[PDB]
Amino acid sequence: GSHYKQLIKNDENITVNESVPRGRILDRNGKVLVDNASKMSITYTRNRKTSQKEMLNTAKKLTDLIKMDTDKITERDKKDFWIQMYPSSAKKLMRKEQLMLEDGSISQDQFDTQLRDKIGKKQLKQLTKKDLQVLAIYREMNAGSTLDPQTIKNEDVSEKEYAAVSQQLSKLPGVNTTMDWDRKYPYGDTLRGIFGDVSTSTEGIPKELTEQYLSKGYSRNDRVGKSYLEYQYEDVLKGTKKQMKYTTDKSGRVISSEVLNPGSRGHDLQLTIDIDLQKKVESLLEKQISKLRSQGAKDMDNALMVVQNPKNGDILAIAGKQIDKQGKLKDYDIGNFTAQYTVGSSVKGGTLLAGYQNKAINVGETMVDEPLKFQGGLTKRSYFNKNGHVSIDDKQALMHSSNVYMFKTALKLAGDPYTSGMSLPNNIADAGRKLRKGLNQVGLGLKTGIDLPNETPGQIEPLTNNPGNYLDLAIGQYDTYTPLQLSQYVSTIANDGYRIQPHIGLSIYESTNKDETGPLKRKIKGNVLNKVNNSNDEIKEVQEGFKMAFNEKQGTGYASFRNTVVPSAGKTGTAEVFQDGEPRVNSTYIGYAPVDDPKLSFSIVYTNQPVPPPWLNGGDLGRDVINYYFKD
Ligand SMILES: *[B@@]1([O])O[C]([C]C([O])=O)[C][C][C]1[N]C(=O)[C]C1=[C][C]=[C]S1
Repeated sequence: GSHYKQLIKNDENITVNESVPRGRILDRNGKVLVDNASKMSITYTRNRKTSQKEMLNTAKKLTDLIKMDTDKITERDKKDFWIQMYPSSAKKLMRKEQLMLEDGSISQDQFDTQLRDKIGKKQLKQLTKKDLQVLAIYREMNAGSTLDPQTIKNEDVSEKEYAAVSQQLSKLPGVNTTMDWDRKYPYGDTLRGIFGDVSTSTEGIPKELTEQYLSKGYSRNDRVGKSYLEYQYEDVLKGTKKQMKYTTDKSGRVISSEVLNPGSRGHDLQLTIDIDLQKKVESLLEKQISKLRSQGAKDMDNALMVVQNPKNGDILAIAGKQIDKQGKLKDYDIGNFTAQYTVGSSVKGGTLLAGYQNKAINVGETMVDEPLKFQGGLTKRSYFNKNGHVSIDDKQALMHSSNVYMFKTALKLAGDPYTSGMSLPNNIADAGRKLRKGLNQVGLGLKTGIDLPNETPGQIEPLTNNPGNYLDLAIGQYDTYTPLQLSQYVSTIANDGYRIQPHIGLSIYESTNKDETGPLKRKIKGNVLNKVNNSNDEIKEVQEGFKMAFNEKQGTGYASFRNTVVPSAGKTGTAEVFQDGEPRVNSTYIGYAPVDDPKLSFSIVYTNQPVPPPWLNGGDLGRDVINYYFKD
């Protein structure tokens, strides 16, 4: 499978480079996710004046060494072929016409057309099974001449056939055999969008990526990582090419051979993914989509989940689906970090941390949740309390998913505490920057740092004199976020305030031998990006409100998470959106388990569900993943 790629001249002095096999990709338990697999091809090269009877002779020899698919053979192909495969039938068919041809009263053109008009009946069935074999090869030998090689067979080329033909090339003029490698995916479709692609050799480095690869010393012939993991880890996964140096003279006779580099296969790359958890998450996700649809959510068009270990940033599973109006799924795993959404009230843990650290509120502070009234009659209120007046804690605000507690926190942060009928503060630029700065510290609004390309930080619009948008930022209805940000954020809460870089790469192996990992070269770490600027009592208050959300009867997540096999904690969000002018919501869930020493965290995003008066319980997906992961 080793193509050349380079032949570098100098002092009558040639240097040739031979390609090497690409590293494998393994899950966290060593299971092979991305392998190499050999592909063989039989090719033909058509010369200046290589006759038709010669191509028929080479092809007949090939039928002894290979077996062919007899599709592709058009009826034109068979009719022509039939002419040689018995001339004195064709001659018996055109007694009269051959005499006119010789008289010069018809042309060869007219004669040919009329002959191929003259059979299809019982005497085209004269083609024996081996005839169709020779013709299946003949038809590919004529495809468009000049020394451009046409392929005779690509799929299903066996090793018996490759060998029999390779050792016969001196008797098979124009014929050739090639050995090439392609990526093999033992687990099928799972995670193919995250793995990415390598260029198809006929491609070489794609134009979009050219120059960037040439600036590293590669060639336009080289096969390279095109996207996502293959691209991200391209230079650990690529081998070191075998490089020979030759010194010739006069006419070219080599007098000294040099082995600059023997060559080595690429390093194996081990991921944080647990492929069995990944398959289980994917299966629960499809069951949850289908269950949500049968409950009315037939416009829901995305469903995404990230699963991490919050202590080290490891991405244990990452899955997404796009859903059409009939509930057919398309794989959309990369949407967890390339797509951004309005996530709603699940951000409110971050809002409180931002309030504490600017001393806008104190841990444990109570405020009255009630409809707020502003100048001119504009109102704002909490969903759970549209008409009443309730005194609540910061952690009860999280349990209930209070809007008004966060509005009041935002107004205190803007140096303008709520009073009934007030006009909203005119300039909130400095408050907005402080609120975004607080949210940024848990992962809401910056790139999380995932070791994959094309991560977005979400949509971040100006905060100057739009106090309405500013209050909306405090409840999750302004800036947009990715599911991976939600997961980084809940992980920060779960691990006592350390914001960690998510990573799907876990380690790199110094791989030398075929199908053997080798010794460990390098660990891929989730670096601590920052600790939140908050005291331990502030972090624990948010933890406690998250636990009450999942475990108290009034918590928005009680119905889904109160009976998880280990105690779980988290936060829900429901945000109003619109599709073709119809009211919808996004539903979002973050959480972690066990409460006491969390080893699992997740986020879930569904888009364009119906607006609840009927509350769907899409968090059951998180319940189910928790119950599976802590089964034993
Ligand atoms: B918030 O995003 O989410 C809360 C409910 C939850 O945690 O799932 C309610 C208040 C906030 N959402 C809204 O104010 C807008 C709503 C859309 C559908 C019901 S409320």
